[PDB]
Amino acid sequence: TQTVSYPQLIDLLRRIFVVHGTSPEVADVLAENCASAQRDGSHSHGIFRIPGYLSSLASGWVDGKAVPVVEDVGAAFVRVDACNGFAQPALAAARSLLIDKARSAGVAILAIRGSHHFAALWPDVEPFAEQGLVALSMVNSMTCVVPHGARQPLFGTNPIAFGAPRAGGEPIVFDLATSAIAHGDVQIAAREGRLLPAGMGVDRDGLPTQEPRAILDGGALLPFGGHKGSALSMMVELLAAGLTGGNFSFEFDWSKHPGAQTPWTGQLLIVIDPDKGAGQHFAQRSEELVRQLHGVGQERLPGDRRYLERARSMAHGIVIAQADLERLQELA
Amino acid sequence: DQPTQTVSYPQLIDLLRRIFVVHGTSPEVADVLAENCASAQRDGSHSHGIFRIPGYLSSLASGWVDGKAVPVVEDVGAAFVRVDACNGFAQPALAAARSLLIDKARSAGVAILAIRGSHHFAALWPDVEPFAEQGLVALSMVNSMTCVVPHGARQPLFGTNPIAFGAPRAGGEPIVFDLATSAIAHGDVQIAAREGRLLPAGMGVDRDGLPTQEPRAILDGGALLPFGGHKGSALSMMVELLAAGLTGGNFSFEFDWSKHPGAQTPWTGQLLIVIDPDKGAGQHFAQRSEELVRQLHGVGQERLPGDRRYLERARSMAHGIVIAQADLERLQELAGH
Repeated sequence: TQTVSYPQLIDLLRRIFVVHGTSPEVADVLAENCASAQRDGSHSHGIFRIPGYLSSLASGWVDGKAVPVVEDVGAAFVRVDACNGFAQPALAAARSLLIDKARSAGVAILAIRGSHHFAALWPDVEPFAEQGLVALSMVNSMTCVVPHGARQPLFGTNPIAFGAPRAGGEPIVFDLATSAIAHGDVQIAAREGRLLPAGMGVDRDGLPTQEPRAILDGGALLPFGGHKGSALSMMVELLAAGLTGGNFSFEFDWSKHPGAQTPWTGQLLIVIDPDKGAGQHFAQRSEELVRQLHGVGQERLPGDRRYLERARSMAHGIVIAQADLERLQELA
Repeated sequence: DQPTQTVSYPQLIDLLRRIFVVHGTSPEVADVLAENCASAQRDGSHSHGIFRIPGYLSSLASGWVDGKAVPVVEDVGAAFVRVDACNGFAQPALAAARSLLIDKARSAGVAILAIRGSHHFAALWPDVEPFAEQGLVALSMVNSMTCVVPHGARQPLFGTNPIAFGAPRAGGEPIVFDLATSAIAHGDVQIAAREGRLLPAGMGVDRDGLPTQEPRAILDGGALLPFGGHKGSALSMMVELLAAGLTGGNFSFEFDWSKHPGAQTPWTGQLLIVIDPDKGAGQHFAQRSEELVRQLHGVGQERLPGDRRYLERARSMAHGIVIAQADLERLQELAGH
């Protein structure tokens, strides 16, 4: 296993995206995102995703050269047509305007439509929290989750992410799928020949199963926390698709695009200046919550795992199997 | 068995209004709380219906909560409103800022209402429903008193911390959900303890951190578990940060009513986010949500979030609100009858 630096990995991935038809702008954005995921130990969202990115680009399913169109529609509202491109480039195109609105008006919404999101969600909220703002994001994906009480899948894994600043450390950030398990983890259990704990999914006949292969072979996933996670998943469909103008998780398919791996939906982001007109400092309040959490026994705070891995990567470099490095080099 | 009686929705509102006025609230506060409490009862939200009257009254009598507080509405940004509830209830504070909040939401596209120094002793869905009835999307969060053990922790810290959501649909009543981030709502634990029955397992623990189904064991030194596991705990933390951290109100563990015998209302805060889903849009949100409803029925989800309450609501308006004879007589006495 060879070791590559964070910036080295970025340049390598950027080359790959350029070679496969993305614009230089899109390549920069995706390379950094993917490399950041690897740096933080989010393997399921790191270099592991490259093949899926490229297979999706190959058919034109997702446009690696799309130019986001920003629409300033309100003192606290921004819409962006991702134009069948990735979501990250669209978010980047409107980020400055979004932050200006959030700081001026107190809160602002960014509604991205017609976008493909193939990464972790925490990278999208983290930057806002690093700048002292609170951010909430939702992205609906592709049909595979059975709504509570239903007999067939409808919702996507539909993740929700949240980021908030704290005076004494890195941002408090969490990113969770509303399904009981992430789709990527099901494939892993399948490859590793591992069974899943009860309640993660059902087979093609709608019967409970622990066999990841059964879930993948025409089966489906269940919502986390039963009716509660299901309600939250419905909210994600309504906010990331219904409000943005993008497709619901069931309003598109890959039947005409061999190799397509990305959902073609949308994304909602709500950015808030927690201290707008406040006689206190949110960051001090959150730091106190952290202190109290440690006090009752919670050793790890949401995000702690990634920050520790991040520190390791910046100090000793990112460790990657020579096999993967060579192929990435060949793709480059 | 306890013989029952029926009271119409308007009759119950009048009765509770009298109770609040007789016990020291301003007429504005009485109007707001009477309608809120009666609405919960009408919808079958038993944990937050008339069951809360005794607690409302003992909290008022102890001086813990100010029933005549006048909310101070603070216009702090084009899309941001804060309200100092002045140690009063949350609902009257929300009512005082409602018009301004809606104006900002429609004008700017989205707006936030940050209530601090408030007491919330009710269901959360009543707070988002009105916005959805008017074509807006609303999200709200409120924290309570400490009762939930964070994931991986040994002692309780978070409150029951519910999250509520309301959205309009072109062909029906608003889609609304109101879920506690605790495995079971704290209020339902109290109901179970009152009715002397056990709870389903896997929702709480006793003072020793051991599994229990006895509501009294949870209420007396015990604790509740976050729903769904680690994910529910993360959402509960978010509620503390949004309802208290951002508003200026106390976190669930930052208030003590030991000096106020009878105090039962959490003194914290509340966050509300109201959105015009169609701001600058080239489509209609209500049509999209109605399509989602159609698809949900198509895959087999017979009941949509909110349907349970709408069914009870219809039953209450048609046959009246069922109430234990003893409870009705108690309310009538409290009103002066």
